[PDB]
Amino acid sequence: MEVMVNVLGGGESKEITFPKMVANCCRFLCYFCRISRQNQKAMFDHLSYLLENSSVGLASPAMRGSTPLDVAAASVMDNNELALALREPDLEKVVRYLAGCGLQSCQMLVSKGYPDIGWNPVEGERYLDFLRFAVFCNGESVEENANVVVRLLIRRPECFGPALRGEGGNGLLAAMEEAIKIAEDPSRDGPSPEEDDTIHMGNAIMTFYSALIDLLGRCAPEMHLIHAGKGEAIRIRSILRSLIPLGDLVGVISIAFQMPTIAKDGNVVEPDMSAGFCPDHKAAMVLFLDRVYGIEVQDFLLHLLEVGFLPDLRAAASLDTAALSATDMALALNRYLCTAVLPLLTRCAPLFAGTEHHASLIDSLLHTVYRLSKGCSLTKAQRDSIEVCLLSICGQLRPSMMQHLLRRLVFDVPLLNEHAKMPLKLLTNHYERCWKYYCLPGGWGNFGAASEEELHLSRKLFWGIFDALSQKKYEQELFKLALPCLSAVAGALPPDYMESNYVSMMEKQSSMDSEGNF
Amino acid sequence: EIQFLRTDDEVVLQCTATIHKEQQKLCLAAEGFGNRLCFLESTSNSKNVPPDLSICTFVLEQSLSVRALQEMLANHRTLLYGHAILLRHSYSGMYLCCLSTSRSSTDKLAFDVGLQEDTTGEACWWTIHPASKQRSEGEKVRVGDDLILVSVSSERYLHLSYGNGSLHVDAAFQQTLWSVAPISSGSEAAQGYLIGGDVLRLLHGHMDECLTVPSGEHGEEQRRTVHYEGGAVSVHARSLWRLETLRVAWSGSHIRWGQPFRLRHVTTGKYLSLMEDKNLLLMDKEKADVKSTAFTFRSSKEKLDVGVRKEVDGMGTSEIKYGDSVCYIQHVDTGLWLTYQSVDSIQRKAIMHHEGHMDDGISLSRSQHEESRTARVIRSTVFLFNRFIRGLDALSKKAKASTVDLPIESVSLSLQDLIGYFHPPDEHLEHEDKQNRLRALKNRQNLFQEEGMINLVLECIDRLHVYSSAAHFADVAGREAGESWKSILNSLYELLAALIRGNRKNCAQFSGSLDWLISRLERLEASSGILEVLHCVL
Amino acid sequence: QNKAEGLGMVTEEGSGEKVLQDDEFTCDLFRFLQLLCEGHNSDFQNYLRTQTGNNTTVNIIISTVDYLLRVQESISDFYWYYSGKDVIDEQGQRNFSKAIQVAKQVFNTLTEYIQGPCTGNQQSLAHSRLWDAVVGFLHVFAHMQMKLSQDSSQIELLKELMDLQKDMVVMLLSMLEGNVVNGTIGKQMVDMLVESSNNVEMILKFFDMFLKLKDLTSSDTFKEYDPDGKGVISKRDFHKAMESHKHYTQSETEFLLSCAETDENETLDYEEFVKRFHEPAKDIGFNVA
Repeated sequence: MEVMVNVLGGGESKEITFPKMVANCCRFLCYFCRISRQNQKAMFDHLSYLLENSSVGLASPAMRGSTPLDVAAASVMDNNELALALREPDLEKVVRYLAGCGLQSCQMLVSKGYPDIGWNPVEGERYLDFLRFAVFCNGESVEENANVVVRLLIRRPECFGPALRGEGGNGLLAAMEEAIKIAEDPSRDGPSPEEDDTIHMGNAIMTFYSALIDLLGRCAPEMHLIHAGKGEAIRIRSILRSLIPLGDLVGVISIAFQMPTIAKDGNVVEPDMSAGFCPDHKAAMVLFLDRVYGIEVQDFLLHLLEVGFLPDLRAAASLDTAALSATDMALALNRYLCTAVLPLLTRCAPLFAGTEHHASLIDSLLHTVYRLSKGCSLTKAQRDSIEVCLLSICGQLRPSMMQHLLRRLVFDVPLLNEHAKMPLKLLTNHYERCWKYYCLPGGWGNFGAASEEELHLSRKLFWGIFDALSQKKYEQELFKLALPCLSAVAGALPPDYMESNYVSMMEKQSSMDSEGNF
Repeated sequence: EIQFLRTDDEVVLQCTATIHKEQQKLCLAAEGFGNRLCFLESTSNSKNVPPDLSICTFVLEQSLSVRALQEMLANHRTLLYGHAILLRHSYSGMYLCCLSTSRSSTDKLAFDVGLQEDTTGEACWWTIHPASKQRSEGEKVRVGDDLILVSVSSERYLHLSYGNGSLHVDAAFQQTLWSVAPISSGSEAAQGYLIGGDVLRLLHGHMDECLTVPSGEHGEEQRRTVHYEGGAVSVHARSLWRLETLRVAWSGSHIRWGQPFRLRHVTTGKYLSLMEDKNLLLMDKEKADVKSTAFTFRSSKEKLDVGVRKEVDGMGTSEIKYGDSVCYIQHVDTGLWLTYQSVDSIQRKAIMHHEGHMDDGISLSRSQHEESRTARVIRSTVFLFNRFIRGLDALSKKAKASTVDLPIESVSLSLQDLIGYFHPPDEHLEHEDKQNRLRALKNRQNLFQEEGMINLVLECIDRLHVYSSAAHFADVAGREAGESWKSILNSLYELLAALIRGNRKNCAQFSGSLDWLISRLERLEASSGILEVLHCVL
Repeated sequence: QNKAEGLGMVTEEGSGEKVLQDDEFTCDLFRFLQLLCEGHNSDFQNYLRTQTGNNTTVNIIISTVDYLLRVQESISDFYWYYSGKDVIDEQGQRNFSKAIQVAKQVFNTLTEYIQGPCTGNQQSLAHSRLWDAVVGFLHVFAHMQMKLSQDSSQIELLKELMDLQKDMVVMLLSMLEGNVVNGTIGKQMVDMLVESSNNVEMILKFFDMFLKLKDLTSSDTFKEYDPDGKGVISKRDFHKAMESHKHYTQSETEFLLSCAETDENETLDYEEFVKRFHEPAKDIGFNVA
């Protein structure tokens, strides 16, 4: 710390002399904090100094994670005692720095030749990250810090950026559209006299707005406090609702990415992730939506699913080819989906009851989720998220719609590969829940009865599983897990079943086609 | 010595605006019936245009700590910085609050500020904070001290919008500094003595006739003359005048002999003035200058004028007393005395004379708050319904719809407010309170009929029936007018039924117009209302 | 800090140095200034208020009452936080004790400032903001005397606060020292009293409600209820005596019953009761009178 103090004090006005050693010391302090929790408190004891020396190298890229602001963030990171002991003036200094960045242009970038705007996205994003780490800790939101931060943010409206500042701002959606337009525009994106040399203004703007939205969503009060009816929490949540309209969030979610493509030679042409709309931008939007506005309306849920959620999932499904799977676009999409969308759809499981009038939409969701499950780059935790989300949705899903999923499953589940395990669970739980629908001719009055096409498909599923399990090599866990499914199918099928000798011929030739079923 | 604001004290909130490089002094104003949204009334040029402080005055009911506010929400003391105070609008009786709805004047964060009927909730409450470093939390709030108000519910400061062409008051995160003026304090005000802002009747020395304008049957600018009538007019709304002092601060103080004041006619909204031809004439607020509209009360006809006296900050000494003190009205600049001309339905002309007669003594009688509020409501309804009728006339004359202004929302809101005003008492109420409500409703109906509110409603009904259908009215006027055509037409008939119900005199004067009403009974859009009105009259 | 211990995580400081950062420092700072003026040192008493020789003068007397106002506000806010909750926790008791000790030291310093009929200091504190601090402490005393007396686990907090009240009344008496007929100090003090009418009324009712306890105990009706030397009287006997005495109303009866701690034996010692309540009541009531 004393070495860093000496160097930062020496020639502070003329940027930072010897920036490499300053970055090394900041990295060492961050790692020292990460080593043990007591060291984190020991570094926290001097958090005040790092605040007045936060503006060291925030503008310059490739120094991220190696600035005094990063050291303060690491000292206040994931420690509840430290987050609670964090004082109000310490947050006020950072809020003032964010206000200064929102009011004033970036002198260093405009000197290097970047186009002049009235605010500082690159510094504002870092200052918003520090506030995120200050207010949000260990899944929960520290209410004491969140209320102070949101109050300071609303007392200084200039911290919200020009779009949400309120002097005729174009809005969050318009700001996002303009930022992407800048991103494709070469002149406005670059200084125009690898990445640290050319800071992309569009990406800076989008990351700033996504960080502000993320911070406010994390500052949103917990749902248990809302249920308790605490007036201060209600007030803060309503203030956040007023600050950010729901329609802007919906529009930003509706905005689509740019998919990678191969060229005439066939080589993969992949647009750089440092330039373009990132999935983390939508991840912040989803977090703000679920924590601030709340998702409790069925038609709203389906409308959002159609406008913004489903197109992205279908794009991820279309970019599941092996060559294009290795692209960092595909990895970012899978990360965003499995971190935000699928957990949100799992939390929205009860609302999926009344989906008869959007049968096509729910079938499309099921097909896209299944195709993403049938993937290679999908990690283990991502597979777990897919499994939980799909098993939850198909649970409250009415048996009438899922016969498309059943008819596509009966052809590829007999393979009994490792990818067939979650179809096995899905079929097990579905047949256990809809036992009386199939066996009893009457069934549930609201649900109705089998169309006998579902019955024939269940017959085919039963026979295929029965034969493939006999031809299948011994794996005792596989015979554990396939037992309840086979038993449920057998029980659901009525013993007096009529297999139609006149079956339907000339079936879907795409279904038998194993090359993606398309 | 410095005074401190206390509870139940009446105050006016002022804001300073330097529009077009010239400083203006504005006040927070609100109108009970009609537009609930607060607007700002200028008080800088009081010389050429009088200020309407009656709808600018607020009273401070309760000052409580924030935690006490939390506790009372869950289930005389001087104002101290940091408390949460409750403001009641003096005229309407409603409470200042954040309406949680915004005009969206490119200030989506801001919330509009209006009035609320119920004090329940944290929207009505506001917190006072020190304006500068000299002030501090917890200390007494001095009088004549600049203050900043913070909304409890929305955490948005009272803000004056400069960018927009028309200045608006709203709840925004930016701060606008509000000064507080002690308009009046009724705690130490002696009863029976005239104070500024009262509504009074000028009774001539024969204690039988009032200073009144021509009745409502005569059209506008035939009501501008000033004369004397006696008899039934003494209990009417055309004999009511408001004494407005030329000072903004401490304008509710006791009126002293020689204090300059303006006499405003409540039902017409005009100001008493002296024309160059020495003839009394009502004249408009816009041209109501101090020179023309200044009058003083003199104990005796003796010519030794008081001259100039220093003004006192506070109620002062009560000099003029109701019903016993004999007052002689004289114009300030001209120096003439008010007197009866004695021209040869008494119609004793009131004329302005150098010497006049000996029996020029004028007695003063205080008017009830219910009657004053009814008269102000009558004036506002007259203005709004004349705007409505003029808009309908322009639409009939085929003027372009965009040019013509049609107060669709305001007329409907005022109609519901009038329905609430003339709502009959409920049956479960206690007998004495019920009788009091019946007396008040009868008085309100009598005042409305004497001001002729029936004919205005009849004209509105006719000019809405000139359009056969809602689709036809949506073709002529705007689509929103098309949807509101049914609601406004039904509300007008309900208002007529409420005005005529239980009033034998009103139903008797409605006998001539009955035949007009029955001629449209076949029309389906108003059959129920027409039949209800007919049943009440019968 | 309370949420920090509630969530279960280890805390370096149990009592907590965060609240009332330095309690010994403030006490030493005001005891230094009290010792500087002890013995009715009029020269230094006046020199603290006005430094004649110095180019610029700092009013230590006014600064002391400013700090007294700030600590009064802190104590009142802490009371208001603890008003709804039935029982005061250990941390709350420690914070109340430390704040009351600090306030007691400040009142002692002010009393030494104003004693030795120092007219200059008396007139300065008359126009200072002492009255608001006094009216805050009066409300605090009026409500703690009701709350703490009902409970039995905060008797130490009750006696510390009762001592604070006695010191405040001694300070007021030292203000009134050397008074004149129709004095401005007296006028301001009566304005303070009429401002705090309800609080002082409650305090006086609480005082004369326990000042009759000696007569109640010494009454022959109580003697025949308790002829034993050990004196541990039954709760029912004490309750019925409290209306047989005919000088205690039903409200006072139920309040004393609530303020009466009883063991598993369902009995009480009037001796410990009276020594616990009457003595502070007499001690402060004499000063109020």
